[PDB]
Amino acid sequence: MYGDLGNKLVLEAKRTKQLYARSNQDVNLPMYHEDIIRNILKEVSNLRKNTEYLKEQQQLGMLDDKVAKCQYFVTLLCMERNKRCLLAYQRLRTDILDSMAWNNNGLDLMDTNNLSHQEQEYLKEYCDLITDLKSGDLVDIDLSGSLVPPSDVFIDVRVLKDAGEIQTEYGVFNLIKDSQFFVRQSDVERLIQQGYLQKI
Amino acid sequence: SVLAAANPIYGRYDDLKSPGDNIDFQTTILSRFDMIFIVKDDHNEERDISIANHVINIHTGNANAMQNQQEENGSEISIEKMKRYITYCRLKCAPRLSPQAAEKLSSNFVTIRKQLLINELESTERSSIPITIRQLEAIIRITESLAKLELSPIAQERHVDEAIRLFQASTMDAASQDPSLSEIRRFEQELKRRLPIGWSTSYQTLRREFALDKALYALEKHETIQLRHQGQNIYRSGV
Amino acid sequence: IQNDFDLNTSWIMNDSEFPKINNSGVYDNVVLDVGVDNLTVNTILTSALFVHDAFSNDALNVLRGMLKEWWDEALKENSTADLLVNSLASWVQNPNAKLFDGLLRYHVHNLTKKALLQLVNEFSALGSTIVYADRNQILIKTNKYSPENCYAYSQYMMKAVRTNPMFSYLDLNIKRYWDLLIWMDKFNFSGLACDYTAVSQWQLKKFLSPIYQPEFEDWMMIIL
Amino acid sequence: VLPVKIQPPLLRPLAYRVLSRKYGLSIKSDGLSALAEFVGTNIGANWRQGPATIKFLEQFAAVWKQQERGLFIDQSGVKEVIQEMKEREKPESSKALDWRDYFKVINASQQQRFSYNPHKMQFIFVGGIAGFLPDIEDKVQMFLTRYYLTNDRVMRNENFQNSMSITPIKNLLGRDAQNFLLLGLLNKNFKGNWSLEDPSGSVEIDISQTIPTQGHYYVPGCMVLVEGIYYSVGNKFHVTSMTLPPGERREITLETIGNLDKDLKIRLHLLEKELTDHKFVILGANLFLDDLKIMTALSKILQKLNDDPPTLLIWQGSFTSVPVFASMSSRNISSSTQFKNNFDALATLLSRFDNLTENTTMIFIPGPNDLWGSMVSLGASGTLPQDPIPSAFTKKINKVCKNVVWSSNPTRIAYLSQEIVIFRDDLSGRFKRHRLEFPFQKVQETRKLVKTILDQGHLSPFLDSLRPISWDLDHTLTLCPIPSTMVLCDTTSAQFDLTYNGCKVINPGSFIHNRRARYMEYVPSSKKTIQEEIYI
Repeated sequence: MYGDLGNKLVLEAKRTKQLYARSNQDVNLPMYHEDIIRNILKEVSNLRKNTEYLKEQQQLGMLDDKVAKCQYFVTLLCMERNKRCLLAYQRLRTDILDSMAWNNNGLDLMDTNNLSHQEQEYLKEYCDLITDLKSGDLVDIDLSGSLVPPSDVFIDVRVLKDAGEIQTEYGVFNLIKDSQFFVRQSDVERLIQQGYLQKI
Repeated sequence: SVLAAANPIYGRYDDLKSPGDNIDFQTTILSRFDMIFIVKDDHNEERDISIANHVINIHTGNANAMQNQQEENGSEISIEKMKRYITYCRLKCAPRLSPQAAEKLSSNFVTIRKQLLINELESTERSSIPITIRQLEAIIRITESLAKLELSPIAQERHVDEAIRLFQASTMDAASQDPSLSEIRRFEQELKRRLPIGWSTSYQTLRREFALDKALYALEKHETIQLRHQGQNIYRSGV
Repeated sequence: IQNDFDLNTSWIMNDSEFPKINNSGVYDNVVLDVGVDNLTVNTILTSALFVHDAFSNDALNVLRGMLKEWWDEALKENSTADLLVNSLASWVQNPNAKLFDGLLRYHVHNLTKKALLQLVNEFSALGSTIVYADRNQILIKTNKYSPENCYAYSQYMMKAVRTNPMFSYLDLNIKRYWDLLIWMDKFNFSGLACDYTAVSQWQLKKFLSPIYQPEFEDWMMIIL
Repeated sequence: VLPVKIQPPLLRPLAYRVLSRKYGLSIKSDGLSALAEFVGTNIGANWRQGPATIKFLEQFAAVWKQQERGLFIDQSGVKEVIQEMKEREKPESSKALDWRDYFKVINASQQQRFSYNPHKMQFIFVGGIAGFLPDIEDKVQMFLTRYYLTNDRVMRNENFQNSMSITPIKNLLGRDAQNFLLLGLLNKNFKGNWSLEDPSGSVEIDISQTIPTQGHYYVPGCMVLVEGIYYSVGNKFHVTSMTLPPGERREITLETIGNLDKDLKIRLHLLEKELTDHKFVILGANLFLDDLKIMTALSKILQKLNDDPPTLLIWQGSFTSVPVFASMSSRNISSSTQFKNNFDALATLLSRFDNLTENTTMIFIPGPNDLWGSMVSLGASGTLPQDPIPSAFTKKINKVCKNVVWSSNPTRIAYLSQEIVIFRDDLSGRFKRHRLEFPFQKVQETRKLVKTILDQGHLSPFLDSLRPISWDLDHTLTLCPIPSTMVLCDTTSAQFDLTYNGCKVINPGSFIHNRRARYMEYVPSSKKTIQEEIYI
């Protein structure tokens, strides 16, 4: 009828949902489907023009309340459904972007071409908001820290990517590749998150 | 699926004879086949050296080392993993074409049919290689396979372009094979006597003098003329 | 229209590759090094004997008549005439010329190329294979093994060449007579020249280590 | 403000607790030592540097967006950026902003490689002695990119203003006599008949019974919007109406690209408003250093401008009367030596005016009579991305002054948020000679030329067989952003200055028209121009 574009869009959205649902592959968002967005926007614009057309033709012409009410109501419901499909797709993209931002605030700030300009600006400001929340009052705790319980304090690790020498809180770590440390898990969480130390 | 290995009559292809003479298979059986590759022994000495080196490495135990190393490098993968991957892809995805891909395929099919028509008109003989609706179905299937190996739910025009390239490289290569002569000889002699040995002239001059003018391509094969300025200038190469 | 890019014009600008005939080997036959001269003059004189790349044939005929009157004035007492023909040989390829044309230079170059090809064919028919030809000198491998039986044969050969109408204005003279010659290229060769003198021009010797360059030279004379 | 040196070991706990704990910043030993040195220099007793480190990390996260800030350039970069933000707020610096940090000139080899992804993206691409040589694929795509950009312009402008669409040429085969509109590069086939080229294919056109737009110049090599009826019987497109693709405003391209930052934009706007009095002086065309009358006129103009040296003084192409080449002679003809002596004479005649050439940048543009571009082209229209004038001829000229730039012929300037494109070429003669007729005053001709140039979106919308172009350096000629100020220097076109589509085009013309050393002046703040004719 008229919701076919929104139906395809929400089908693709659920497809992306299962895509990211599997494991924790941390894949980037699929490219913004500006094509379907523009198509459904053109459909909505044409239906809005049809509503204005029906209104003015009822004003000038002699149309009973029956047809004028019914066609206008049906078209309004059509915009309701199409807007709901667009809202669901955009909400999915926003929530997955939130996931990427929350998990990767201490990991990396990254292919942005898959996102629209509004989404890119949203991510850019949302990182700022997250940092503001971390530094506002709950600064003593790390809000972006690991959500797994700290079962053990001292662990051994192996250097994946050689980073030369990095100053830790008190001493210093010589991240020689293929070398194993046995140190506190507390001060190496960020390095493991980035992908430098591997063992547990 | 059908993968057939045949041999053109006379052992070699014998391109001097007509393409229909070299192939005893009728048009009906040739119609079902999707891709028809025709390999030819170029006898290219540098290519011969490369193949000889590869074969020597194959025989003297070097293959069992280099293939294993290259497979470990990740640019080659074992038989079993390819088998399982092919099974998974075939049981997972059944891609379908996009409308833009459909338009491109229709246009390419019309182009190919027009090419076959003009080739048959020039040869005054039905080409042994049939190009029909089944060929368009073959191109569609190849596009679907290209999308499937990528597990793409919908086929993009990249797959269409690659399928068109492969079709041109195999089926058109088969269909482009060629075995009046008086007109060709007259054109050759008139350009040899008129066009100077060390000079050049535009192709429009030959057009105004006066067809398909396959004589110029034959002479380019003979390396007596050469088209340089994007086909707008024929120069007597020195023969 | 001369201020915009043209494919043919640009190509004929940078088209100066002159074909060279060079045969590498050892030739016990007596080979003669004959130096040509006035090749361009003879070419433009004997050029009498659609195509967008062809120069104006009317201007070509005008130049041919001009060169004819210059030539037969040079035959009589006229130093200006022969100086002028030398200058025209040196002038066609001059961009500074107030009448220079790239098409004319390309035409003259091609005519010289074909004249040299005709000369090579004439020498081959004469019975002396060519091992070097570079628009400035020709190395002819006469089948006469005997160094003594060269002077009369050389005179007969040069008379036969001079009898050719397209090379009547061409002048040649033997530079050296090689009973024995080891030849690769212009700058890498050696051998016996007149039968008593010996020459050794080996640029590849410069590419060897100083310890082995004298060994190269010594063993080269030994093998010679 | 007390200078002191603080060692890395003591600052390491606090520095870690701030950068790594607070926001996730990796700190290296060298970066820690350098930051400790900086902190000690800009504060004593190393106590209240917490705000400084917080500013450092926040600027680094907002701009750099990576980790391992201790690399001596991330640290230095963030330090300097903090310096300019403190300066504009009006520590280490409390001075005022300078336009020199926001004024720059871009050569053809210094531009950003902007390759447009055919689906939807304008990506960025950015090794040896022969590392600048363009590749075969670049020659393939030098016109692919032009087609794609013009297609984007069409599908952004025409459909929203006019909505029957563009049918690909390949899709015109089976249709018998329908109406079609094609965006295709007009050319003449090897058969010698007119046609349009397109990535989908090429179609021969019946140029008869066609009515084009009379406000445009049409030549082989420019891409047009034809409309008509196709015929399968002759496989020819009988075209009835044709026009150039409509142009687009600069801001329309800026909103698509989304390239600026906000603070940078505000600073640029503030400098544009504040720098109300800045003069740009453009010299004419064909400043022949060989002609003695030209040195007399140039001495007069140099004396006049020494009274008030402008901001910039651009020098246009063909600095010598005769094209340069490998000259064979035993005398001093030796066009290389003669050209070097011409620059030496220019340096001697130009050092006489100390007020000039100081607080003023002078840029030189190559032309049809310049070294390394004319020595083989022999005064013909050679390679369009002309390389800068070699420094082997510029020893004395550069030794005289302190701000001398030798830039590409189609060079780009980023003096402000506006971009100024300089281009010296006699496009009018080429267009008039190569304009194909239709079987169907001076200001009108200039309007047609400018409309063609802007609507085509290319500096020279011509075939490579008509004007060679470096394959990789083609984005340098594309008018993708439609920058505001065009320095369209020409010699066969009358001097003029016109605006259209938010873009300003000036043609100062030849330096000597009849008896006057014409030069041009421009004020960017008012965006207002004025001719300057001075009698000899």
